[PDB]
Amino acid sequence: ELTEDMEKEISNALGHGPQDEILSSAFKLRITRGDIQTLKNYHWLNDEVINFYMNLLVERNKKQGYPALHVFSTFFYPKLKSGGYQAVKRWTKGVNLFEQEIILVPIHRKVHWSLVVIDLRKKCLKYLDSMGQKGHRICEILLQYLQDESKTKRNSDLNLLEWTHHSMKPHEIPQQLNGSDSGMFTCKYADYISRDKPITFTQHQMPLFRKKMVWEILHQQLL
Amino acid sequence: EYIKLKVIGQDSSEIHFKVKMTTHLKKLMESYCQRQGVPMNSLRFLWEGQRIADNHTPKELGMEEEDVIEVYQEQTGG
Repeated sequence: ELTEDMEKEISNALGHGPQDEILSSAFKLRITRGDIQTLKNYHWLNDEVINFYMNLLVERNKKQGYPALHVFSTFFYPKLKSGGYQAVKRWTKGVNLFEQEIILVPIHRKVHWSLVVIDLRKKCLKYLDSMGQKGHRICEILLQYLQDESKTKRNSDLNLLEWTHHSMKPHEIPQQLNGSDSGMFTCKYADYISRDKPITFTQHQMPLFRKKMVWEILHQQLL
Repeated sequence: EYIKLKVIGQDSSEIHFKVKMTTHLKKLMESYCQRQGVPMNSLRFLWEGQRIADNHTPKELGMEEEDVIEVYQEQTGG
């Protein structure tokens, strides 16, 4: 599904050069070789790739008329757990979360990625973990956040009795089979979910997606 | 010489800067890393959520006097 030309780029990208060379600039992130190397097999992805990738989803949806998406920094959820609504109040500035259809929040549990899908249209919070763990209180925390934004930015209490959450169980969604691909599921879970698309994929697709992703980043485009 | 900024972080010292308004923020980001021991690729510098890059100008983002910059460390997960 890739070409020789594409496969070359990807190779020249994935090693051989200066740790710090700048490979792709956008969303005011500077993706450096060392970053891109995180996409190498079994390598764990650092925040830089997932932030960059998230942003590419937004620009993807925008060009194919997919649901309005808003994407949070991998840092957002630590900081809000750490020092509460008040810590992350400004983060959402030029933006009204509530005119958006989908909110993706990537969770960085310890040495491990997850995702929360906040679906405004369904008034629902979906936690996904490729490693099968429950997102119960990740969830309560974030909803509480929306209450706070709704109150603070819109001046409107939220109707918390209409809001549901459910964290997806090991059998409901695709699990990982190596100890390295979570950040790739986190990313691919985002992608399908942001297109209203049922999750057809499996771990076995993930190495291509890996190889594929570094293309996506370089060319700032999705396939 | 236009503006005061505080730069804080987790396992990182508080350090006040005195940056010019149209000076690129790379210097700020770099001097801070030095003073820390830490490598330049090692931290991310957030202003009010948004990522500062090297070229960015305190004018260009409309930083304000005593605005705080925020320091987070690279995160990896498997």
